[PDB]
Amino acid sequence: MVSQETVAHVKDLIGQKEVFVAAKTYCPYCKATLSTLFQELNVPKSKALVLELDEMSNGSEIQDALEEISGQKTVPNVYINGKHIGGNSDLETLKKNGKLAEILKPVFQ
Repeated sequence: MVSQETVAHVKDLIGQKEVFVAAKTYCPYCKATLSTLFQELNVPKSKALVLELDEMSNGSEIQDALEEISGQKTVPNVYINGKHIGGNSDLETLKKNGKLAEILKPVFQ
């Protein structure tokens, strides 16, 4: 599957920035999620780490580690403040809930 070291490293990647997105290119909802965060909600890009897994030689193991970490198998896979948000549908739910703006409030502080 994936090693504990890969899992740790991917967790480390996740917690480096206020907003983490594991995405792929040619991924409609990855684009949606990135646009929501960065264009609609003006999340500072300097406060985000966006990985494009299919642009990375280790993208596949990162994805497996992400699944080991959350059980989520799909991209985009969003963490905010090191905590799992989920995919685009979750993000949209939180966006609509108003909960996302609360969740993001620190990213702007």
